[PDB]
Amino acid sequence: KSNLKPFERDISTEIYQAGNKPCNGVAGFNCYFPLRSYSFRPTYGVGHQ
Amino acid sequence: NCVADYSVLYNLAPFFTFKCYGVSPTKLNDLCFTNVYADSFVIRGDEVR
Repeated sequence: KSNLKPFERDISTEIYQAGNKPCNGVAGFNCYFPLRSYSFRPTYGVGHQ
Repeated sequence: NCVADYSVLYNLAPFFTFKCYGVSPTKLNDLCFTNVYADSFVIRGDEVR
């Protein structure tokens, strides 16, 4: 939602709403899942290791 | 030499596949970047990924 204070920990995975119309768990239009990830295959450069 | 107000450009899309990299999808209005290019075509459904 916004910026967090120094030395803080947050674990909330609630759906994030930007363009109104909350999805309420649908994770579809006008809503994005807060949590993301990426692969860790060894064939990556120094910019992704 | 104009403003691209994407607030209506993403529109009432039934499904907008706005998988974007290098910037958060909402923080482009405040950006004042350089020229943009437009081009489009049509692809069979399966291999959109």
